[PDB]
Amino acid sequence: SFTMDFPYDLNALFPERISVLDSTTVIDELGKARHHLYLLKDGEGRGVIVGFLKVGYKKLFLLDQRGAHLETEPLCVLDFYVTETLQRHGYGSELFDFMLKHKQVEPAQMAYDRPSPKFLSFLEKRYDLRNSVPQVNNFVVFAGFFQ
Ligand SMILES: CC(=O)SCCNC(=O)CCNC(=O)[C@H](O)C(C)(C)COP(=O)(O)OP(=O)(O)OC[C@H]1O[C@@H](n2cnc3c(N)ncnc32)[C@H](O)[C@@H]1OP(=O)(O)O
Repeated sequence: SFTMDFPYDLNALFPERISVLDSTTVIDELGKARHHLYLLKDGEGRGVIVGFLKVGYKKLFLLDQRGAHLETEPLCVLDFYVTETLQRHGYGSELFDFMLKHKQVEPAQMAYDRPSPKFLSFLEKRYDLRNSVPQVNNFVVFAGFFQ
């Protein structure tokens, strides 16, 4: 058994629509705002869930470095969040490094679904992913993806 608290924001942006019922009333609604989801908690001292990371495979139609079309099905980062007040504490790096270690895969080999400015900075500074191959499908892949 274990305890689980969701900050307001992480609770709403949860990448899974979940209704929790009590034998019949509802305890919590998450998500109002081939796959693997990673969650992370901290003793603080009364516990709390601080981040989540969802990755999964997805068939993608991409352009290569010279515009040639091509299909591929890489592991993709689909959702990635750390409750706001606790960003830049290292939690993001924790979740991400675990995922890589166990999925046994490198950042440059992944596609990134609609990364935000914070996530881009995170990828660029922490994993030196800087050179992106332009897409038109809202996924971001870097040069290593094709090498
Ligand atoms: C595919 C999808 O999931 S789309 C992307 C999702 N992004 C969002 O929803 C917005 C923000 N939410 C977040 O949870 C975080 O900002 C994440 C997921 C990007 C990173 O998690 P954090 O725990 O905050 O990152 P962590 O503390 O592990 O590493 C720090 C690095 O992240 C980046 N970072 C985190 N917050 C910021 C910020 N406000 N401005 C700029 N860079 C930031 C920087 O590269 C920073 O490096 P520095 O501290 O050396 O400058």
